[PDB]
Amino acid sequence: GSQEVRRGDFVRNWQLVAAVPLFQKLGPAVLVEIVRALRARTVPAGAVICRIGEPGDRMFFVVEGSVSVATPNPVELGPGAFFGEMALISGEPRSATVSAATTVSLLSLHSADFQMLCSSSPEIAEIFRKTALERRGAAASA
Repeated sequence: GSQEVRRGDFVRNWQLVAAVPLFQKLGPAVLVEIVRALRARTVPAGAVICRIGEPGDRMFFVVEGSVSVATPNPVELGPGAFFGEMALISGEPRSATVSAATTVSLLSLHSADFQMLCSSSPEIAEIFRKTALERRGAAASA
């Protein structure tokens, strides 16, 4: 039926998640649950992480490898690079195609997980909304 899988990058995933700012105002139990709700997946070279204008409702973090961003310029991200916050912000469309330039490894995180913990904790919803309202208030560019 169902089964479990060990974890070695648990620490790297803890820092990856704990590295997230939107999760900086989160708790340890929430971070632990989030990390435990994270799904580690190996992305081979050529494998696309996310398509263009994806259904903003999932997060992904890079642990090892170099990912690229489909844009008007060659955007490449190294290890420890995270992305998907925007989706967790307002389920916005990626607005670009993310693919692994080589044997990269990242972990996915269904936005449902964040919504579950956000719904579970009112403080997280308040802090999340506050940051979301502040972030939405004015984007960051230039």
